[PDB]
Amino acid sequence: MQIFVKTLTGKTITLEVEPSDTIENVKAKIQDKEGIPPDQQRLIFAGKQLEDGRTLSDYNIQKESTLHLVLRL
Amino acid sequence: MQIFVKTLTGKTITLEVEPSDTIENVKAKIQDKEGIPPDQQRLIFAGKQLEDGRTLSDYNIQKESTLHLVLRLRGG
Amino acid sequence: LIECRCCYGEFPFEELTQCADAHLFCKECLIRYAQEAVFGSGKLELSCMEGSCTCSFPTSELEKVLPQTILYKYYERKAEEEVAAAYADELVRCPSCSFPALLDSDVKRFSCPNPHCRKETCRKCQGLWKEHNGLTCEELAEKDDIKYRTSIEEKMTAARIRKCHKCGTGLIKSEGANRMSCRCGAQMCYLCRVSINGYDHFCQHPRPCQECSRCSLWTDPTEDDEKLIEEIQKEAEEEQKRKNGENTRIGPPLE
Amino acid sequence: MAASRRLMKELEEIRKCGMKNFRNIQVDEANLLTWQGLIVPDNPPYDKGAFRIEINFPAEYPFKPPKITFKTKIYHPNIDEKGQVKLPVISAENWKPATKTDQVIQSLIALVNDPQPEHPLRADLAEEYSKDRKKFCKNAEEFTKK
Ligand SMILES: [Zn+2]
Ligand SMILES: [Zn+2]
Ligand SMILES: [Zn+2]
Ligand SMILES: [Zn+2]
Ligand SMILES: [Zn+2]
Ligand SMILES: [Zn+2]
Ligand SMILES: [Zn+2]
Repeated sequence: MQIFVKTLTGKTITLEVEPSDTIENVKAKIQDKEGIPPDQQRLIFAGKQLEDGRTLSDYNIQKESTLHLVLRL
Repeated sequence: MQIFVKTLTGKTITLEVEPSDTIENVKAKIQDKEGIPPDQQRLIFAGKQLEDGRTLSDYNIQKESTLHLVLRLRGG
Repeated sequence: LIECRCCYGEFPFEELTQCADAHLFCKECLIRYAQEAVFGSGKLELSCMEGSCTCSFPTSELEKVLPQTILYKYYERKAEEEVAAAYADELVRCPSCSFPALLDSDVKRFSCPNPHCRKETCRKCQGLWKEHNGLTCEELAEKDDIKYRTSIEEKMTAARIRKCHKCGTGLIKSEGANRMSCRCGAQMCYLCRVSINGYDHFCQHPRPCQECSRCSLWTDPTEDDEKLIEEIQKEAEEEQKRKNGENTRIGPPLE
Repeated sequence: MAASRRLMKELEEIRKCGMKNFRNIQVDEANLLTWQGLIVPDNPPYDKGAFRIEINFPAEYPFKPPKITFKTKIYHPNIDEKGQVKLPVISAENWKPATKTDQVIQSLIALVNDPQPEHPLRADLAEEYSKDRKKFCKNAEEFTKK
C-alpha cells in the first residue's frame, strides 16, 4: 500500500508499506530512505502522536493517506 | 534595506524595501512572496497598526526590523 | 439563471460549484470562503457553507476552483493545525530558514538540522549561540545597536500581539469581549493571555469587582498596553543615550 | 461588495416576508452594515414590552458573523447590562457564511423564549431562573414594565 509522508518543509516522500506495519517499521523505512534517525522522527496522523508499538491499521491509516513528520533534538 | 515579515502561520520571510516605500507596496511584496491578499493582511510594528495611508518612514521601520501579520479577531 | 445561496448573485452552471449535498454556490464565493479560512479568521475544514449540510466541499471541487496558492496555503495551514493538535505549541522555526523542529522547551540550543542551514541560535532572542555564550539575551542585545533596536521593537510588539497556545498565531481584538476564539479552535483571555476553559474564567458580578479576582470580560487593555509600549520605548532611548559615547528613537510614533 | 449584494438581497427577502417577532426594521441603503429593529416577544415574561436592538455586520460579511446589541434594557440570564448577547449561532467558532439574518433572529427569539442558564452572562439571573422560574418571571415582568 502506498502512503505519503509530508515533512515540515513540504517534502512528500512516498512509502510502500502494509496496513499491518508498525510505526517503528515506518520510521525505519523513513530512515533508510532519507536518513532521518528514528529516535528523532515524530509521525502524526489526524493530530495523534503515532506510537512506535501501534500499527497502520490501529490508526486506520487508509490508502494514500498523509502523515505529518516532525523532528526532535 | 532588508526587513522581515512574520506570517500568520509563524514563518519568517525576507523582504527588500525602501524607507519611502508605502504600506501598499509592502503588502504587495508580501502577497508576491506568500500569496496573502493585501485586504486580509493586518500588519503590526512594535505594537502599532500599519495603515496604508502612511509609509514605512512614518513608523520608523529600519533595517532588519520584523513586521508581524496578526488576526483582527472580534470579541465574544 | 441559477442563484448562488451565499452571495445571492445569478450565474450559469459552468460558473458554479457544489458540495457532497449538491448545494450550489458561485466559484467566487467559494474562493472568498477559502480565503477567509486560510488567510483570515475561519475554520480549517472547508465545510459546506449551509448549516443543514454536515458534508463539505469535495477535494475535487477545491482543486478545480481554488487557485494554486490558496490550495497550497490551505494544505500548509492544515499541517500547522495538525502539529498544534499533536505537540501543542512547542514547535519552533529557525530564524534563518524557518525550518520547524521540536524541543522540550528546556534547552535553548536550536541547531537547525537542515544541511542548507545548520545555524545554532537561541530560541529566546533569536541570537547566535557562539556569541551568546557567557552572556544573557539582554547583554547580547546591548552589545550592538542592530540587536538592541530590534529587541526593543520585538518587546513593543509582544506587548500587544497575543499569541495562541495552540497554532502560535498572533491575535488582536478589534472590538467586543475579552474572550478570544482562535481560528484553530483554542480559547484564550485578552487580559491574562492564558488559555481559558470557557466563560467560567471571567467575572459575572455587575452590582470594581470585590467578590472574585477573575479577569473582566469587557475591560479594554488598550491603554495599559499602549502605556507599557511607550515606557519600553522611553527606557530604551534612555539606555541608548546612557551607554552611547556622545552618539545620537526605537519604534513608531506614540501619538 | 459581497456584503452589499448579500445584504440587499436579504433585505429584499425580508421586506417581502416580514418577520413575525422582528418589526420596524430600519436600514440606511447608504450603510447596509447597520440594521435597527424592534424585537416583539410572544410569551411571558417579556410579551408586555418590546426591545430595540441593533445588528452590526462586518465588512467581510457573510464570511464573518454579525454582532447583535440590545439598546433596551432586558432582564435575561444571557444578556448583560450593556445589551450584549452571546448568541451561539453567530459565534466566531460556529459561524457558517450561509446563515441568514432571519435564522439569526429566530435563534435570538428562541433564546429569549427559553434562557440557557447553564452558560450565562449574568450568573445571578441564571441561578434565579434555574431555582425558581416563577420568581424569575415575576422579576422579569416587572423589569419589562419598568
Ligand atoms: Zn456566491
Ligand atoms: Zn451542502
Ligand atoms: Zn535554520
Ligand atoms: Zn538568548
Ligand atoms: Zn490558535
Ligand atoms: Zn483572564
Ligand atoms: Zn466577581
